[PDB]
Amino acid sequence: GLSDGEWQQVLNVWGKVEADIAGHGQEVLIRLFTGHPETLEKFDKFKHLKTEAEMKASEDLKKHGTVVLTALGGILKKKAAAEAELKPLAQSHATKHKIPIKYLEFISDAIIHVLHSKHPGDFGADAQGAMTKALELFRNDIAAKYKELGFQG
Amino acid sequence: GLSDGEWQQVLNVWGKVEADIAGHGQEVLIRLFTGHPETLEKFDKFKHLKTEAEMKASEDLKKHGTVVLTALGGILKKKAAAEAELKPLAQSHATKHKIPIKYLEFISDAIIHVLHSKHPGDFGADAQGAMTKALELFRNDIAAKYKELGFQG
Ligand code: HEM
Ligand code: HEM
Repeated sequence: GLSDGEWQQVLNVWGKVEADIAGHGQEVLIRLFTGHPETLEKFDKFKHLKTEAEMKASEDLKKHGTVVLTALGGILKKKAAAEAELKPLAQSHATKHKIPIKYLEFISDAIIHVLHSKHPGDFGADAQGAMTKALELFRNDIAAKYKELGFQG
Repeated sequence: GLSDGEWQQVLNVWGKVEADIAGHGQEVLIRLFTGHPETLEKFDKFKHLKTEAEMKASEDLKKHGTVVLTALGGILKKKAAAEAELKPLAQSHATKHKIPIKYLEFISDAIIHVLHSKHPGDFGADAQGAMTKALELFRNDIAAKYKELGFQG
């Protein structure tokens, strides 16, 4: 995992990418296609390009580079936000409170029960299965962070 | 993980929790502490709480329930958002474009390369390391989705 400052670093440098996304996207695809020409075969629009000069002149390749870095930007920003919610919890519950994963399971079961009890009409089998999985993913994500922090169980 | 359908069911029920969060939080903690007294032992600040009546009368247990469910809501909402960005990309790159993980490694290195070339003074070792790690997590996250989809990346 990344630390808090490392995630902010990622976001800061993506700010610079977005300030000139056309140029960044061009240079990234050109670096890819020249360093690793076998990757060009995947692109039915680009594979005919042979030289870096041709790649720089391609309007299609510039557009795609922007598509790619836009999508990656969103992925990174939303991953960082998710980790910003999870990390503080993992940190306190591993280091100060010392809460085993099993106990997170117990509270998960309690949540599921209270939901089913209070909202039987809106928390049928499909919903209940979805929440079960969501809380399991949450526990697995916390467990991994625990391990990094030197807290096992 | 979950589908977008399953994340929607999760987020929909969570709106009903938010509607009446204090009661939900109280009932979750009481269910937990009553089923699992060992969990109550972890709350040195709730050691005065011996019976259901006392738990129900506690200012601070009610406030804590709300803190817990508000934090979990944020974790779930931001996790769902992160997944909703990553899943479509994994899906197309697995099923349609058939992009090996190795090629995702190549573009990752290209990104790092271009960032260093364009921001030589700003993108030093520590920032490069942060970005290296974030792209590795991105690739691992894709890989996990590839497997769900039956694609060998
Ligand atoms: C950072 C990594 C990547 C991101 C964020 C990214 C993103 C995207 C996006 C947003 C699209 C358009 C929508 C879609 O089909 O999903 C796309 C299309 C595509 N991607 Fe990727 N991609 C990445 C890596 C790769 C790599 C390494 C390859 C091949 C070596 C590749 C091959 C393709 C192909 C062939 C298309 C369809 C292009 C077209 O016909 O217009 N992608 N990519
Ligand atoms: C869904 C699971 C959980 C969430 C979202 C959660 C959230 C929180 C939050 C937001 C705080 C306040 C800030 C902090 O210290 O990190 C907190 C404190 C705390 N939590 Fe949790 N928690 C969860 C599960 C548990 C479980 C299962 C236990 C114990 C068995 C536990 C024990 C504690 C303790 C002891 C504190 C400190 C209370 C104090 O003395 O003020 N947590 N938790």
